[PDB]
Formats: sequence, C-alpha cells, structure tokens
Amino acid sequence: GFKQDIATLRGDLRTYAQDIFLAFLNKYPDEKRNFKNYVGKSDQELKSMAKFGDHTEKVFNLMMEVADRATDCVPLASDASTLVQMKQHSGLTTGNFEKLFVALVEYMRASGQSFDSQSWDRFGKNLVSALSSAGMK
Ligand code: FDE
Ligand SMILES: Oc1ccc(Br)cc1
Repeated sequence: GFKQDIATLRGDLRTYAQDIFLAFLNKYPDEKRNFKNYVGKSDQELKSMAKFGDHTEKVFNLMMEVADRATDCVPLASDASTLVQMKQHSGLTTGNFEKLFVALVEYMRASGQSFDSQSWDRFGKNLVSALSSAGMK
C-alpha cells in the first residue's frame, strides 16, 4: 500500500520525480510559469537542465518525508507549517498542489504497478487541507 509505494518511489526517486513532474507540467502547462526557463522546453530539454533534475528530486524527497511521517495518509500539521514557512517558496499555493497530486494519481493508475492510487489521492487532499489550515494561500 501507501508505505510500500514510498519505498518504490524512493528506489528510483530521480526518474519517478522527473516523470511525474513532467506529467504534471504537460497536464497543466501554466505551471511552468512558476519555474525560471521551463516554458517552451520539451521533456528531453528539461531533463538536460541541472536545476530541473535537482529541484524536482528535492520536491519529491520532501513529499516522501511528509508521506512517511503521515498516519493513514494524514500528514503532521507541524510538517504542513514547516512547508508553508520554507525560505523562498512564499508564492506556493494549495491549488498547484491539488494539480501535482491529480497528475501523480493518474501516473500511478496508468503504471503497471500495484501503487495504492486511492491512498495517494487521499494523501493529496489531506496535504492540501493541512497546508490551507497552516496558512498557505
Ligand atoms: C512545490 C515545491 C516544493 C519545493 C521544495 C523544495 C525543496 C525541498 C528545496 C527547494 C529548493 C529551492 N526551491 Fe523549491 N519547491 C517547490 C516549488 C518551487 C517554485 C515554484 C520555485 C520558484 C522557481 C523560480 O523560478 O524561481 C522554487 C524555487 C526554489 C529555489 C530557488 C533557487 C534555485 O536553486 O533555483 C531553491 C533553492 N521552488 N525546493
Ligand atoms: O504554487 C505551486 C507551484 C508548484 C508546485 Br509543485 C506546488 C505549488
């Protein structure tokens, strides 16, 4: 289930991070506006960009840590607040997290693997709720 999915994703975190994040940017093209120099790039051009690989892996590592400290797909309120208060990232919004998790769930459902896609959908809605409660716009 969910805990095993954290283990699967981490075992190839760079590749899963990139492919899920590309699914997200392709499903919601306006999301590239928030990232310097992503606009007008193909998937392969983005993969060439040092900060794309580095930043996307750091996004997914943080989401795997929050996921790992969650109970029944409910993250720690204290993790939501540390996220809202992260240096730089003042412009983060819950809607863009709504969309990242929609993309993640559709990726898992299309995978040939026994990901607990319903648990990640729950976790997404619970992280969004928690970020909102913690004062994210
Ligand atoms: C969702 C999310 C999550 C996250 C996470 C993270 C971690 C763990 C870490 C990090 C980092 C970072 N960011 Fe991060 N993140 C995000 C997002 C983001 C955005 C939108 C931005 C902006 C970009 C530009 O264009 O500027 C960022 C941003 C960012 C930054 C800036 C600078 C560079 O390098 O490029 C940094 C450093 N981020 N990060
Ligand atoms: O505002 C946001 C932009 C990108 C992500 Br991923 C999450 C929030």
